[PDB]
Amino acid sequence: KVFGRCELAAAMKRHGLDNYRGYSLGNWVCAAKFESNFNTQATNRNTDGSTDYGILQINSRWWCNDGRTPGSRNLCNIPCSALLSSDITASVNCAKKIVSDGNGMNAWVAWRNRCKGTDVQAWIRGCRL
Ligand code: NA
Repeated sequence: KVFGRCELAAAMKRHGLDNYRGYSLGNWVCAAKFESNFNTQATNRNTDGSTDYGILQINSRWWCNDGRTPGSRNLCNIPCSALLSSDITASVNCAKKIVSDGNGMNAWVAWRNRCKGTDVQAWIRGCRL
């Protein structure tokens, strides 16, 4: 599923991501924009052989099981395929664990490079929330 900007902001808010670990909703929408272009089916293979999955490009090295990332963990206790669902519940629940891990949203290199310190409120401007 390719979400609309305000459609994804509403889904993230409903699942309690708005101001989670102090990150305003526009931070999460900005991260999803540059990670996946709001596409739940987005995948990216990393040089290390891990894979990033879903709207927030969650990586198989730590967070999900894909059966093909040697030495990896599955700290969200999910198959990585769950991160490609039209239902963002698995992505949101796993993102909460990631952002709680110590480095906040710096875990998402695209958030650090393209969202951090920008006017992230523009990502929810005009959304009925
Ligand atoms: Na894994």
